[PDB]
Amino acid sequence: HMDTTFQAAIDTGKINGAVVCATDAQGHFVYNKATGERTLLSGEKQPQQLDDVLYLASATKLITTIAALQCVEDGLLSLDGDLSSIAPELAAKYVLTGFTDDESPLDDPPARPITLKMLLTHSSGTSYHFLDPSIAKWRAQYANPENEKPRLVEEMFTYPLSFQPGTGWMYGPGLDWAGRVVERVTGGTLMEFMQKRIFDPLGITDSQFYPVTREDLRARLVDLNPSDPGALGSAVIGGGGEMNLRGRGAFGGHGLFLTGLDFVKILRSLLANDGMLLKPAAVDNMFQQHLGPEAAASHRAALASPLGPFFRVGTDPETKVGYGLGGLLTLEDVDGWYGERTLTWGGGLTLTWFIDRKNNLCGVGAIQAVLPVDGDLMADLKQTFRHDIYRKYSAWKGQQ
Ligand SMILES: C[C@H]1C=C2C=C[C@H](C)[C@H](CC[C@@H](O)C[C@@H](O)CC(=O)O)[C@H]2[C@@H](O)C1
Repeated sequence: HMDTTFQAAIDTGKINGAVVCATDAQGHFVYNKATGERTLLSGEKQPQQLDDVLYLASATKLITTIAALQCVEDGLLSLDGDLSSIAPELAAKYVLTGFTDDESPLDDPPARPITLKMLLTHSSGTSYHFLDPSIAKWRAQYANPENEKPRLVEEMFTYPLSFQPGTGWMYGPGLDWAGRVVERVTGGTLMEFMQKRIFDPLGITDSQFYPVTREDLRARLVDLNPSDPGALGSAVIGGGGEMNLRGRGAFGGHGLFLTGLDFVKILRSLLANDGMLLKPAAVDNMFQQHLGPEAAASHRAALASPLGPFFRVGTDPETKVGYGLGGLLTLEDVDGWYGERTLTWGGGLTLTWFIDRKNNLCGVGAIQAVLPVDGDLMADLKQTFRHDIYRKYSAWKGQQ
């Protein structure tokens, strides 16, 4: 269970603490717990607190997903519309299909336009070079000889597509592109849009994209410490290969900092479907399979690949899953755990979240790890959270 499992990891020195926040739609069952300690830049230790500012890493993707769907409500975008005009950098990408045996690249022009739905579901073709061996080999020719200049989204993610748009699945910068599209069609920064449309309606004021400049937030950053004087989020990412340090502007793929308490407000608004962020029908559409037949087969292949455990977010290999607007989507019940159409993703190696509408539960679990981060231990700690919270929910339901 969380209490003894987290304490054992603290005792071995592999984590400093954790923040866990879960709730049902109405706030009847609520579980909030901060465990352990944080270290300040001065070396002073403090108990972990529920309003400590956390690095969301790819938990950002859910929030960016919401922002893009709000633009859809506004009429500024559509899920299936052609993005070539707003994002010509995407339209100009070609599809890399393989290499000759003399290692010459083979590519083809894109067969169709890239759409917002493709960006939100990682079926556009844009792939992380560190997850896609083919794109990683292409990247190691057109080498940045480390021009160290800070780069916008469009200047960071310059690789060709990994497959014809709509026909595959690979995790990538789809939401960094979607965030840029939001900035272009609204005429403001992503932080401005999110603050007005997501944070203000929920009474959230303690959030920033990297770099965190606000003095009050920096005083509460878990990741501002002697192991991380740059507050880069190294502990969450598992090691510093920092995109954060080399970036310029907001990165909707991974950039946000937020408290656990504020993150669960976003989850619960979706779970309750209370109209604070999106109209109910728009939310319902998030919880559907949005991969086509070829993309779905590509998705299942990645889930069976050596990176599958990361892409499965703790779900069992026998459970059928798809990808919704915002994360992985389960397609069948697991009795005692996630109901069908549970949406789930995470950040780094240390953070995971879920929204289970059928069983009426949502929650985020964010381990605060010690460098160097033990990846196998993080998976176990995340699994303990994902199952222990349901055991706590059952006990509470039994006591009513
Ligand atoms: C749900 C999780 C799934 C993932 C899929 C593949 C990876 C393991 C992700 C972690 C990436 C991160 O560790 C790598 C970063 O160093 C990226 C970089 O800075 O180079 C992970 C995270 O995005 C969250």
